[PDB]
Amino acid sequence: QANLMRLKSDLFNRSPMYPGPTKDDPLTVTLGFTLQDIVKVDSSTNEVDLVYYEQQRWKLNSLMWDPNEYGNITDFRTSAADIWTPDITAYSSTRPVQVLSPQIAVVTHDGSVMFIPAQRLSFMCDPTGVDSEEGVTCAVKFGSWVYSGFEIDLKTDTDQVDLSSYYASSKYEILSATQTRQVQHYSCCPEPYIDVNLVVKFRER
Amino acid sequence: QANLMRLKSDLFNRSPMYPGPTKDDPLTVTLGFTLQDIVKVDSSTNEVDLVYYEQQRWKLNSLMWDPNEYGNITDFRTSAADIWTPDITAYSSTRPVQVLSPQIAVVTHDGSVMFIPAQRLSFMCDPTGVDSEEGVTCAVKFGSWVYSGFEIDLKTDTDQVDLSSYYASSKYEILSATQTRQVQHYSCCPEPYIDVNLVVKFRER
Amino acid sequence: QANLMRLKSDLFNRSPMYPGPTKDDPLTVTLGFTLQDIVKVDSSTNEVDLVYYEQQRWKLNSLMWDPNEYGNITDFRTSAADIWTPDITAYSSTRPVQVLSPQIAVVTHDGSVMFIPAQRLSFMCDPTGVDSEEGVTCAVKFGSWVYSGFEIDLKTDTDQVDLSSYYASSKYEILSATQTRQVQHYSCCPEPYIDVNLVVKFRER
Amino acid sequence: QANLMRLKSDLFNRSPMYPGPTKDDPLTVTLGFTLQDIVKVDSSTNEVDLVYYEQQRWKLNSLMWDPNEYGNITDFRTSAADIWTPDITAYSSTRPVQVLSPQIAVVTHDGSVMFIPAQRLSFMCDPTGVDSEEGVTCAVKFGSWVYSGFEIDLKTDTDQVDLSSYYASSKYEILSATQTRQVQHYSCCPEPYIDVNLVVKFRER
Amino acid sequence: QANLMRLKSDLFNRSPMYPGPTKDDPLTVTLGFTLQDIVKVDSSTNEVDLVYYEQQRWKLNSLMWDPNEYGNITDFRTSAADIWTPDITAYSSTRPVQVLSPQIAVVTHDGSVMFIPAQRLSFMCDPTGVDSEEGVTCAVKFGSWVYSGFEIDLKTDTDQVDLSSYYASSKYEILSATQTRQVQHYSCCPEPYIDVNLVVKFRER
Ligand SMILES: C[N+]1(C)[C@@H]2CC[C@H]1C[C@H](OC1c3ccccc3CCc3ccccc31)C2
Repeated sequence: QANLMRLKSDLFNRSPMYPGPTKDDPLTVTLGFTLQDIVKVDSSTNEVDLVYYEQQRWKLNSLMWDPNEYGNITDFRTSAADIWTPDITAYSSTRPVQVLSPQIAVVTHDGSVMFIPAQRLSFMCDPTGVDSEEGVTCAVKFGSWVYSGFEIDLKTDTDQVDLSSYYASSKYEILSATQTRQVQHYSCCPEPYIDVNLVVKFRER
Repeated sequence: QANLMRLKSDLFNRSPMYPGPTKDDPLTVTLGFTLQDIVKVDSSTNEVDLVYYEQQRWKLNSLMWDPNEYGNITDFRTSAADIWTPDITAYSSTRPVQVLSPQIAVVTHDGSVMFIPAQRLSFMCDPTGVDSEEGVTCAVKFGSWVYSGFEIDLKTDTDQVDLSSYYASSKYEILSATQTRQVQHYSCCPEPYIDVNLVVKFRER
Repeated sequence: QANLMRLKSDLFNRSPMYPGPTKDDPLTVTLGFTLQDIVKVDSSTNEVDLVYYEQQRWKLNSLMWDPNEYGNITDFRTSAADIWTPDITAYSSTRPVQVLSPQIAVVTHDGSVMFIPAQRLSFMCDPTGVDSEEGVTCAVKFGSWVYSGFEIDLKTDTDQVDLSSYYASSKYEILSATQTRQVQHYSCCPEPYIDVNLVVKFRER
Repeated sequence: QANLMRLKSDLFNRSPMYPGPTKDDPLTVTLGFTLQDIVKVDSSTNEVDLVYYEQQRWKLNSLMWDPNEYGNITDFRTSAADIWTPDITAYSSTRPVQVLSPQIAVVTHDGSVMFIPAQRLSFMCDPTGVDSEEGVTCAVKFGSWVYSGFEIDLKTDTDQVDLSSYYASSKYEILSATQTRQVQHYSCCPEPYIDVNLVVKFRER
Repeated sequence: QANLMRLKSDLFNRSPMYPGPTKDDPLTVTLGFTLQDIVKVDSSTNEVDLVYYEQQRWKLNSLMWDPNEYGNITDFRTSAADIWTPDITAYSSTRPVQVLSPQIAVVTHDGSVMFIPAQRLSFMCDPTGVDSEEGVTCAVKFGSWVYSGFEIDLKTDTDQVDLSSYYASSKYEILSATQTRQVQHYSCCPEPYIDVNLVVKFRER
C-alpha cells in the first residue's frame, strides 16, 4: 500500500483532472454490452426494462506510469469520481438509468481505464408481438451526449452482445442481440456523430 | 489538453462564479424543445408524462476568450456545475423533473453556452378525449422561477417544437406541438414575467 | 455583475452564516400558500396529494446593504443553500415532501428574504365523501419543527389561500381554502407554539 | 446572534466531534414515540407502514456552557450533522426509513440534546385479523445498531406511547401502544443488549 | 473520550486512506448472511426481494494499535465513510440495494474491521412453483465488483446461512439457505473472480 498511495497521489493530486478530449486530440472509447435480463415489458407505455453491464474502455497518457517506479504495480482500482469518464448515454431512455454496481474503475500502467457499470434502463420500445413465435425487436443507441465523432470515437470489439450471463429463467428469452457502431449524419452540421446501436430481438417464455 | 486545462483554470478558478443577471444587466436565454415521447397518460390524476430535450442558450462576457491565446481552441465541454445555469422550470409539474442526460454544457469562445438536458416531466393535463381524432391538447409553461423579465428575457428561435426525433412507435402520435413566448403581467407585480408555453396536441395510436 | 459579486462576497464570505433566531432575538416568518392542484386521493390509505407554492418571507439585519454602496442594486437572487432558511414543516405528511422548483431565494436591500418553493405533499386526510356535492374538509398544519413561538413567530397576510392558479381541469374542484394562524400550549411548558392551519374543502369534478 | 455564533464556534470548531460512547464511558439515551398514523398494512407482503416522531435525548459534557459567558443563552438549535447522534435503528424494517422532518437538534446549556425526527417506517408485521373485532398486534424493536448496553443504555420515561397526536381519521384505530425497554442476552455474546419494543395493537375503521 | 479522539485522529487524519488491496498485497474478506425475510415475489417480472444482514470482516495492518497507548481501548465504532470498505455486490440485482441500517463499522486493536449492513435486495429469481410443498430454489452471487481473487479473497465461516432471525410470520418459509464460496474464470481474462453463492430454497405459508 506504501507504493500505491504514492502512485495515486502523483496521478490525481499533483495533476489537474483530464479535461476531456478535443478535436485536435480525440479519444477512442470501446463499448460492449453484457445483457443480463429483460425484466419488465409495458404494453401501455411502450417502455421496456433491461439489466446489463456496459463495458467502457479508453486510454489516457496522463494515466501512465512505469511499474518499476512504484514497486511493480501494474494496475489499481479507484473511485470513478477520481477520474474523467465518458458521457455515454442511452438516446431513448424514459427514466434516469439506475446504477446497480459500485462506481469503481480499473486503471492500468499503460494508461488504460476500464469501467463496467451495471445498470437498469427503461427505454422506448413497442413490445406488441412479444408473445408470438417471431417475437419483437427493440433498439436503443448509446453515445456521447455532447462530444462529436471528432472528439470521441466509439468502437466495439464485436457486434455480438455478450449473452453468456443472461438470466436463464428470465420471463423473456433472447433471440439475438447485436451492438453496431453507427455514424449519424445531418445537414444540420458538417461533422459526424458516433453511437452504438443495441438491437435486441426477444420473445416471451 | 495542455491548453484547455489553462483555459478552464483561467475562467473558473481565478474568477468568482457569475452571480446571475440583474435589472441593470439582463440576460437573454433562448429555449427550444425537442419532443421525444409522450410516455404515459393518467386519466385518474390528470397527469401526463413527456420525454424531451430542452435546449438552453445564453451568452456571458465572463466566458469569452481569444482562441489565439489558448492554442486555437474554439469551444469546450464542462460540467454544468462549473457554471451558472438559468433556473428554467415547468410551472405546472406534479413530480420533480427527472434528468435523463449527463449535466454537461458546451462553452464557445464568444461566450455562448449551450446546455441541452434530456428530461422526463409529469405535468397537469386532462387527457379526456385522447382516444379520438382531433385528440387532446395540453399546455405547460416554462419560465425562470425567480427572475422577472427585467432580469431574464426568454426567447425561442421558432414556435415549432422539434418533432424530428419523436418516437415513431409511441402510444401517442403528435398532431401539433408549439413553443410560444408570452409576457404576463399580474395585478400584484409591477415587473413583467416571461415564459414559453409548450402546447401539444395529441391522440392515441 | 462587478458589483453584485462584491455584494455577495461581503454578505456571505466575510460573515458567518446566520445561526437562527433565539428567544432574546426572535424572528417573524410570513407564510402563504398558492394551491395549484389536488392531484390524487387514496381512500385506501387516507392520504391526499397537493401541489402548492409555499411563500416564505422573513427579514435579517445581517442581509441589509445600502444600494448606493453597490451600484444601486436593490435586490438579487441566490441559492437557498447560501442562506439560513426557516424549518417550516407539514406536521402530518406521510411521505417526504417533493420539491418542484429551483431552491433560489430573492434577497432585498432592506434585509427581506423571499423564498417560494413549489412542493408536492402527501398528507393524512380521509377523503370519504369527496364524491358528494358538499365535498370534504382536510387540514394540515405547518410550523417550525424545532423553534417555539418565542424564537419564530408565524404570520399570514390573509387567511384566504391563493386560488388564482388552481388547475382549472383538476379532478378536484376547491370549495374553500383557508390558512389560519394558531397558538397552542403544552402542559410542561410555558412557551407558545405557533402554526398555520391549511384547511381545504373540496369535491370531485 | 453575536453571542450564539461564538458559542457555536467554541463548541464545534475548536473541539473535535464527540467520538461516541465507550464501555468505560457509557451514555444513556432516552427514547419515546409519538405515534401519528398507521398509513397502510400489506397483507400480501406482511409489511405495515407507521408514521411517528421518535424523541431522542442524551447528555454530553462536551456540550455544556455557562449561559453567563454567552449573553444568558440557555439553549440553541443546530443541524443534526453538527453533532454526534445515536444510531437508533428499527431492527425489522423492510425499506429504508423515510425522514419527514428537518434534521435539527436542540442543545441546552446543561449538555442535553433533544432530537425528534419524524419518520415513515415499513416493518414486518402480519396484519391478518386487522378487520376482525380484536384486530392485531405488531411489534418492532429499536436499538443501537452497533453499541451494546455497556456503551449505550436505552431508557424510556414511560411505557405509554404518546397517542395524543394520532390521526383521528386514520384507516386504523389504535387499541394500545406501548414502548418497553428490553434487556436481551444473546447466546452469541457476553454483552447485554437493550432495545425498546414498540408494540402496537390495532384494527380497521 | 479523551483517548478515543486521539486514537481516531492518529489512525485517520495523520494517515492517507487505505488505497485497497493489490495482487502483491491481497486481502481476505469474510462474508456471512443472516437472512431476515423474504418480503415479496413478483411472478410477473421474475424478481424477488430479500432482507438480510451481510456480515463483512477483514483485517488491516494500518488499523492496528497497542491498547496500552490509548487507555486500554480494545475497539471502537466509526462511520463506514471513515474507512475503506470492500465493494461486495450482488451480481444479479434488478434494483439498487436499499440500506436499512446505519453505516457504522467496528474496528478492533488487532486491525479487524467488522461491518454488518442490513439490506433490501431485489434480484432475479423465477418463483414459479413457490406455492408447492417442494418449493422453489433461487440463487444470487455476491463478490467484489472490480477486484479479482488475486486482490480480494472471499471466504465464509460456514455454508449455513444464519436463519435464527428469520421472520417467523413471513409469507415465505425457508426450506434451506446456503452460502458457498465459488471461483469463476469469466470471459476476457486470465485472473479468477471469487463469489459467494447465496442459494435459498423456499415456499409459501
Ligand atoms: C412539530 N413539533 C415537534 C412541534 C409541534 C408539534 C411537534 C411536537 C412539539 O414538541 C413537543 C415539545 C414541547 C416542549 C419541549 C420539547 C418538546 C419536544 C418533545 C415533544 C414530545 C412529544 C410531544 C410534544 C413534544 C413541537
